[PDB]
Amino acid sequence: EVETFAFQAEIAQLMSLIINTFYSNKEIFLRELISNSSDALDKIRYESLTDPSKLDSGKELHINLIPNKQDRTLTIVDTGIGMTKADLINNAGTIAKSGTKAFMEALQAGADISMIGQFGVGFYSAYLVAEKVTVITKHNDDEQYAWESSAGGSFTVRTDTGEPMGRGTKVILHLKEDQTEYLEERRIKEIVKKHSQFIGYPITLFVEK
Amino acid sequence: EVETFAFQAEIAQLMSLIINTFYSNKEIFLRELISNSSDALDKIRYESLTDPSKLDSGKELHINLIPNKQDRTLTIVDTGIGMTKADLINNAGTIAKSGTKAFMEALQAGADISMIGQFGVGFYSAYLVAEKVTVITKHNDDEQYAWESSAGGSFTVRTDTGEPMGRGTKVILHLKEDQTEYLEERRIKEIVKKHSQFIGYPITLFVEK
Ligand SMILES: O=c1[nH]nc(-c2cc(Br)c(O)cc2O)n1-c1ccccc1F
Ligand SMILES: O=c1[nH]nc(-c2cc(Br)c(O)cc2O)n1-c1ccccc1F
Repeated sequence: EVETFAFQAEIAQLMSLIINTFYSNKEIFLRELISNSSDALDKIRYESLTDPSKLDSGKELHINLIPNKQDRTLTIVDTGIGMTKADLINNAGTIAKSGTKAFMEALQAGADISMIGQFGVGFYSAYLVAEKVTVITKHNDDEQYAWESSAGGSFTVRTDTGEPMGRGTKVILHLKEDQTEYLEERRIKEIVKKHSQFIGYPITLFVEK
Repeated sequence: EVETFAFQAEIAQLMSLIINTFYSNKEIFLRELISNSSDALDKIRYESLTDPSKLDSGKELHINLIPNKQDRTLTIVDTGIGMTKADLINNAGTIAKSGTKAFMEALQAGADISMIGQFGVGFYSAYLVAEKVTVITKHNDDEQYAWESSAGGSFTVRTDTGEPMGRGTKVILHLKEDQTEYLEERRIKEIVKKHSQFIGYPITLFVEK
């Protein structure tokens, strides 16, 4: 049922760096996840031009931001192309090994953490605000899977028999106790306006209560 | 045999806007092309994680900048994934319609031309400095093709008979007479340092002669 995998040494080092480096501009995690969501939506939209049946799993191409103060979670949902089990095992669809190597070299040369997305490892900026990240995903060519990691050098992959999503990716951020500002409506609106104003897909910020 | 194609209407409008709008900050074209090269390199790097044989066409993942004052050309070469004939043609079709339309709307609302890359049409910033653009490309699943356009609403596609490149994309900018500063070593170095200082792949600026 649950398979446990060790992260390669470079990715584990990047995750420890993201967690342990003092860096106040944490809000960039949201631009990074929305950017990944936009890329995944572009991929399914492209594939649908030659094969319209690729949208049988859902025609709407959108991004939803779901805060939950009770669970202390911020969920980013997209109806993009999704990820296969193999993509999840490939460090949640990243070029994590070569990307980390190049990003560490850039940091040593004076680059800042906000440039993480240029190295194909933008997803890991989620650990600036989350103690645990759960990735629920459904690709047309595979079953629905749940990827999960609290860092610490390992991640798990299991088949998600739960609520079917049709197609796409759900990123569930289990926020650190001191990062609850990212659950507030006015904070999320401010970040979206600042860093993701020209995203080519509708972004819906859900209300609570 | 040369095939002639019409640009998607919105791209033809964007190209005329890029060519006719007064905009002094032309140097941003380099950042956009290097960004495209970086994305294409990410794609081949990702694909090789599951299939290492995808690097049989070349293991080195890099970007080369080649100025030629004699030919008045600036060439951007990458060893990325490359483009098939279908991609090469269809990139200028219906897929680019929304991003182009959204960019032209953003411009009407006060956005500036330098934001082109946020709309997935950064390639067309090449027409800020070039009177003609030639794109030589080689994808693992197809033959080598040459795309070309001097704008005016059409582009051509033909099989390339010149140097086979193994794998990747070559963007040849036939510079406007008044844009020859982009052939000078100190100008290219200054632009790379300013806009593309921390790319995930090595950038080599070739010396002339
Ligand atoms: O493809 C695909 N599918 N899905 C996906 C995702 C992921 C993530 Br981490 C997130 O957050 C979201 C999403 O949507 N994708 C991608 C994109 C971009 C990059 C890389 C990759 F993997
Ligand atoms: O994929 C692929 N392959 N190749 C390519 C290219 C292009 C261009 Br325009 C340039 O300049 C460069 C390169 O390299 N690609 C891409 C990227 C980005 C975007 C879109 C697309 F198509």
